[PDB]
Amino acid sequence: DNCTCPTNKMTVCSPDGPGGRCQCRALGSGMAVDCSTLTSKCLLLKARMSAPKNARTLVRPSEHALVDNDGLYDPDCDPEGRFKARQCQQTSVCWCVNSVGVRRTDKGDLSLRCDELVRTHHILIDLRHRPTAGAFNHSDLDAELRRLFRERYRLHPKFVAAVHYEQPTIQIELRQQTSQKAAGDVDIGDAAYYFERDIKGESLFQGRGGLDLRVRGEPLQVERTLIYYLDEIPPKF
Amino acid sequence: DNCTCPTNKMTVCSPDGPGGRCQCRALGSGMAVDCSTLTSKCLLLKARMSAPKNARTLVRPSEHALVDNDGLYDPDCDPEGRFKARQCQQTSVCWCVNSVGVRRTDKGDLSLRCDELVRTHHILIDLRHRPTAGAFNHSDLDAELRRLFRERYRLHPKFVAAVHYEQPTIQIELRQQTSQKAAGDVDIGDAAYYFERDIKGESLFQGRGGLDLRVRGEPLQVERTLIYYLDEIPPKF
Ligand SMILES: *[C@@H]1O[C@H](CO[C@@H]2O[C@@H](C)[C@@H](O)[C@@H](O)[C@@H]2O)[C@@H](O[C@@H]2O[C@H](CO)[C@@H](O)[C@H](O)[C@H]2NC(C)=O)[C@H](O)[C@H]1NC(C)=O
Ligand SMILES: *[C@@H]1O[C@H](CO)[C@@H](O)[C@H](O)[C@H]1NC(C)=O
Repeated sequence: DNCTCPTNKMTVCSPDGPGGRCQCRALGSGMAVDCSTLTSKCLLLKARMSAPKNARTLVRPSEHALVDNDGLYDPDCDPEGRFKARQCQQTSVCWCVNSVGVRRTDKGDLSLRCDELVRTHHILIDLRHRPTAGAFNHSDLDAELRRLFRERYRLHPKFVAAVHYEQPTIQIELRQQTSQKAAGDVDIGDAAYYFERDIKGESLFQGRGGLDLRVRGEPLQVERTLIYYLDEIPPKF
Repeated sequence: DNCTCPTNKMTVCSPDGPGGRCQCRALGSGMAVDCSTLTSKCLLLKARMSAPKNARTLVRPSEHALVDNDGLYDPDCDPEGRFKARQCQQTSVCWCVNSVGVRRTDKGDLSLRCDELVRTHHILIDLRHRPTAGAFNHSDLDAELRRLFRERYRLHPKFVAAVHYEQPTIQIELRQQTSQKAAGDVDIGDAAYYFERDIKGESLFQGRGGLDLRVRGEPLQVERTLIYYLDEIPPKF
């Protein structure tokens, strides 16, 4: 039936529409999905944290259990798929987040109010690949990288601000102001999240398990990944 | 090379000992390694987060920037390769960690004291596999996961507490309290770390290739992984 969501396999899809139309929904949220573009980072985080409703013979994580990524959580998303500017956990604990969903203010109680969703317009991606004889020249790197950020992540070439290379560290700087973003353009935060997941081996694409990055045909593997976010307003700590 | 470190490729090994003995050392720490058994998660983190700190062609994050670290950092390890109970970053931020290195207290200053290394005695590995037409035989899947932990990660069978399956979710439940671990046992936290690295396409082995999971010969592809750690003393947030 080929009923699939190529740009998001973290979904459920079934040919049960009128005429058998393939209908799909975001796992963990029941939100709608565009199977021909990037799904917003907030819905993807909800999908990753989704619990089955009936555990059956599965067990559930203890309330006191912890996870490696201490910034990882199940988020609340608005109808357009953006993070709600105020996020909460443990019933009362509450804080504000930016457009990428990173805590930006001191934590408080339910009385906290976040004026707006501060937009992250600048993203630094620092990759440390394992040493290899292929010191692919910067030119060939920018070429496949911008190609990927345009043809895989569907981000527009101006929003790729710059790429750097000093072995064994590759660096991609992304810039997208609200003034430069036409509606229906892919946001840099979503393409950056798809990139982070492709690097770390949990690709969100259909049939792809990770980033099969090949410059001039030689595979390149990344050891360490560090991503920094710069938004319109400085964090208020 | 005859001189390799099969259980840990995050090493440099040279045939420069007496007579040509393969002498190996861990990247990022200089520590000795046992290439017949799994290396400590603390030392492997030191190998993964070693920082060149070069800025000739590279740019540094803005002072106001926030970071998605995945909770990763370069940690302090004791002579036995265990995490030191106390961990610091940015020189002044400091906290306690458990035996798997996860933060189990609120961040403090350089005055913070951690009494002991709290044992992580329970681990839950929740995999979500890429859907297939039919479910795997629960007995065959259970047997393959058990021999995987017995042979590849060299974990004793008694430390695998349970294996759950409810398509498409697989769950592996490891248990190893302080009283149940004799010296020379592989630790469940290390077996879990090697498993997670294998699944994400970053196998730690030097000559076993990679993880190609096969139940009854059918490929098993993990789309999502999540790991939960439970300590013998509840976290003090
Ligand atoms: C999963 O497989 C096991 C292993 O049996 C194999 O697969 C069977 C389909 C068949 O081809 C056997 O010859 C293979 O050895 C299944 O265990 C068997 O169960 C059958 C049916 O009840 C029983 O007659 C046999 O004694 C078992 N086979 C042996 C030799 O262990 C199991 O039932 C399969 N589960 C599912 C979900 O189908
Ligand atoms: C980079 O190196 C490759 C090696 O195959 C070569 O083909 C290419 O022309 C080089 N380009 C530059 C700009 O150095």
